[PDB]
Amino acid sequence: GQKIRIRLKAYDHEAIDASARKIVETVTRTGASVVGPVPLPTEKNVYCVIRSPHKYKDSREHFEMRTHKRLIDILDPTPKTVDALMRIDLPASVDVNIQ
Amino acid sequence: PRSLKKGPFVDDHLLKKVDVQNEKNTKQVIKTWSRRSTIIPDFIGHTFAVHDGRKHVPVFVTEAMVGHKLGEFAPTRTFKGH
Amino acid sequence: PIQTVGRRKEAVVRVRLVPGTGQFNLDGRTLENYFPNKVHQQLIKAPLVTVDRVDQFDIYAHLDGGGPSGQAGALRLAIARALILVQPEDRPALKKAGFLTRDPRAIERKKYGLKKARKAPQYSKR
Amino acid sequence: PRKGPAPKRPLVNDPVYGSQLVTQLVNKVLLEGKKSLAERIVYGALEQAREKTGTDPVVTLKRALDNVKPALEVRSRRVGGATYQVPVEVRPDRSTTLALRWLVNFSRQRREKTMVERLANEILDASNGLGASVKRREDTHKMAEANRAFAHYRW
Amino acid sequence: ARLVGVDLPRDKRMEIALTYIYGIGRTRSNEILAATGIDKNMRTKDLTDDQVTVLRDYIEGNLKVEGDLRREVQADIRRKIEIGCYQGLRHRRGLPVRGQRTKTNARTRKGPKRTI
Amino acid sequence: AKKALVHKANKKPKFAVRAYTRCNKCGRPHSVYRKFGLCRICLREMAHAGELPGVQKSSW
RNA sequence: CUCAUGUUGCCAGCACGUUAUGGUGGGGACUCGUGAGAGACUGCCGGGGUCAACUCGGAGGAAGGUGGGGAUGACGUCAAGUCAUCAUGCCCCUUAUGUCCAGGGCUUCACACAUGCUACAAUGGCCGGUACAAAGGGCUGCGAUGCCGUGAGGUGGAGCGAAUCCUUUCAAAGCCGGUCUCAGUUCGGAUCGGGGUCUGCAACUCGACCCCGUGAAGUCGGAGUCGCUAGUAAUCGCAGAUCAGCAACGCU
Ligand SMILES: [Mg+2]
Ligand SMILES: [Mg+2]
Ligand SMILES: [Mg+2]
Ligand SMILES: [Mg+2]
Ligand SMILES: [Mg+2]
Ligand SMILES: [Mg+2]
Ligand SMILES: [Mg+2]
Ligand SMILES: [Mg+2]
Ligand SMILES: [Mg+2]
Ligand SMILES: [Mg+2]
Ligand SMILES: [Mg+2]
Ligand SMILES: [Mg+2]
Ligand SMILES: [Mg+2]
Ligand SMILES: [Mg+2]
Ligand SMILES: [Mg+2]
Ligand SMILES: [Mg+2]
Ligand SMILES: [Mg+2]
Ligand SMILES: [Mg+2]
Ligand SMILES: [Mg+2]
Ligand SMILES: [Mg+2]
Ligand SMILES: [Mg+2]
Ligand SMILES: [Mg+2]
Ligand SMILES: [Mg+2]
Ligand SMILES: [Zn+2]
Repeated sequence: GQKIRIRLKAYDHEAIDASARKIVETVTRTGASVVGPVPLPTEKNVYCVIRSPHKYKDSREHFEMRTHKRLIDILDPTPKTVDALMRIDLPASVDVNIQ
Repeated sequence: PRSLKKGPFVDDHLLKKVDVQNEKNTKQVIKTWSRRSTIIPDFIGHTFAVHDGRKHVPVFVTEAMVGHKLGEFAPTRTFKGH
Repeated sequence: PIQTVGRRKEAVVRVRLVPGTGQFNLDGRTLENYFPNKVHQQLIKAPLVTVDRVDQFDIYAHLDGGGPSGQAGALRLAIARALILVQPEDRPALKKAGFLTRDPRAIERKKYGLKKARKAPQYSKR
Repeated sequence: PRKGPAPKRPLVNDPVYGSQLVTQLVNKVLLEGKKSLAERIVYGALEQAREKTGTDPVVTLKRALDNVKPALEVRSRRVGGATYQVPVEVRPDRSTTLALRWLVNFSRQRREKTMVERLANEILDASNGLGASVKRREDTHKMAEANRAFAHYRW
Repeated sequence: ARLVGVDLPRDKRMEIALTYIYGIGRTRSNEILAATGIDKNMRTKDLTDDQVTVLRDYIEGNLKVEGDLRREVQADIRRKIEIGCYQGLRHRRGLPVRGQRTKTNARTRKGPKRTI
Repeated sequence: AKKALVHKANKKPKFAVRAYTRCNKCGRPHSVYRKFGLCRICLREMAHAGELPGVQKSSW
């Protein structure tokens, strides 16, 4: 029994959902068992900046850095499935780490 | 206070100058541009001219002030009162 | 199997009802041992006191998150809801008493530039 | 308060005895928001008063509040460049609340070296009529009946 | 009681009676009482002469107190004021030596307030 | 920021202790966040222009 | 609230642990985390209303009359702040007011003002036992167990680009037991001396932390003046931004 942790980690909800959908379709066509895009807590990075230089600091605002990560545990890593995952071309908005 | 493991810190150029002075036995006033140099027993009878930013002020060192930095005895600010 | 969940100010609780005796099982210890507060015991027993079916249900509780009062209130709501589930005939008296209405208040967002919650920094005209 | 009378909270009753006056007392004496500390101190002082007096704590508290609750007060008013005081009747609810306030105020500022016993002793003194609270009530009534003359303003 | 010319309190715990000695403080008193094995809650009425004598011997053997400490502090003061050190100048001017905010703080050292 | 000072900072210092950020373009040595490599106003302007893929206003 | 959903997350119902806890085989029956939809629209009834807006009360409901808090600054005023962010017109230096480095400074004080913590003691100081949360940071960084230090920390280094390994089982207040009987106090801790650890080539002006001695002012405060109308006011904690070392009681 071997499992491959396909890590999906992107910024945009639309982008991550689309990449996950493409992965599910590819796996289903190739004939391998995948649990699916198991939701994971989204890391939150908040940064505070002042309005303008030279004082006027009482009023502030925050910027977040959205990071959505999904878990894809694929069972039965078929050679054809791994090759297809290598050859799949994904948008720059999604980076896949295989471990 | 400086840690004992690291030990006292002495600038190499001033160490060379004082070594030459004490080896030749000549005692003169040496222009000192270092404020971070600690005192060593070898400075017992050496005169150093420390720079306060305005003019090199000579200072005479004796055994009494062992364990203290050179800049401690050279005032940097003038305060005449009010 | 009867199941229920109660939440209040981030106090999620679990309760499982059993027509056996009136035993209180809070994470393996009795109610008196867990959170020994008279106000707590009173509010936890308020629903069964209102329904007048004391010493007839056994409850096992699993608690995660929240504070003492939050967990106690969530457990009260959970047992009330489980009682309604097993017997909805007490609906009109229990809703009039207010046991089946959840408490929709929790920690609220607090402003940038304010100390916390609703706090305000010292505001002097000098 | 410009729009109108605001709603009043539904204050809870004390389950230990059965009188909301205990809840009011603990809330008034709340210092730095330590509810358990305040209630335990209040209960201890109540038991101390009970064992000191040999009577019912609820009955003696009722006697004290009845004795100390005023019925007339004084309000400040300035008209025509001169300051004056007018007496105005007070609702019994506010009278009881202010009586509790004075009870706390005079349970704060005496030198018995231990406030847990001292609050009980102050309660006994107020019940007996030798208390600083009853002295303050005497003074307030004296002021009101002295300023009775300016009652024509009616505000 | 009395010890090294110091009149101990009429009624007070030994951990503070020894503290009142110039050369001994709170944690030092705790340490000496722990070493001697004497409990720290007893009052000043329960002491015994032999314990006082042995304590005096121990403290004089392993520490210097009162006059010796004062005179050696003053010796440090005069040597630092004579060597022309920054601490000596600060002592001359009557100010803390660490270089705190003398603009507003150091009121304790400069003493009362005088209005110009 | 003076160009000579910027160039000197970019040069390799003789001691490792002499390393500091000096926000890239505007050369502001203060109010700079390490990961971004840009100062407060630089971050404000670039984020408002939307030039960085992922920063956005805050409302939660 | 309904549907989809089971790992590094939880356990309804079954088996293995036998002191270490779902730890392990198993399982969506609920939270758990992230996708879709419904739900507040005066929805309905009675009275006032010009039969209209609008208003009071009542039933259902989680919410009743913009549920709560947010993102969200119409034309303009204050020649308001910012050539020390950046760019920009004009004058000025060019052999200097440019440029590299050694030491010093921005931390100086006979005083004043503004913002914060410590208090001014028993609702308490101190000692022993003892249960309850959130979220985020971690690559030239967090740092396990073990060993030596009172403690700063010293050796070592499992687990980690991270629901997994560390930030202690995230605690403080809270509850029980003991001393203090009101003292310039066992409250309170600044100032001044004697010993060490840590980062840095470089701790005297000029950092921070640990141990000791030192024991000052201060007993609720003057006219005046400030914030606060529900999870509100008060009180007690945790993490992060800048950062090798910190001025961290400030800010988020
Ligand atoms: Mg201001
Ligand atoms: Mg630097
Ligand atoms: Mg900068
Ligand atoms: Mg399970
Ligand atoms: Mg306008
Ligand atoms: Mg202008
Ligand atoms: Mg102008
Ligand atoms: Mg120009
Ligand atoms: Mg220009
Ligand atoms: Mg020019
Ligand atoms: Mg020039
Ligand atoms: Mg230079
Ligand atoms: Mg400065
Ligand atoms: Mg504080
Ligand atoms: Mg050790
Ligand atoms: Mg703990
Ligand atoms: Mg102290
Ligand atoms: Mg002290
Ligand atoms: Mg302290
Ligand atoms: Mg005082
Ligand atoms: Mg006092
Ligand atoms: Mg006043
Ligand atoms: Mg730093
Ligand atoms: Zn910049």
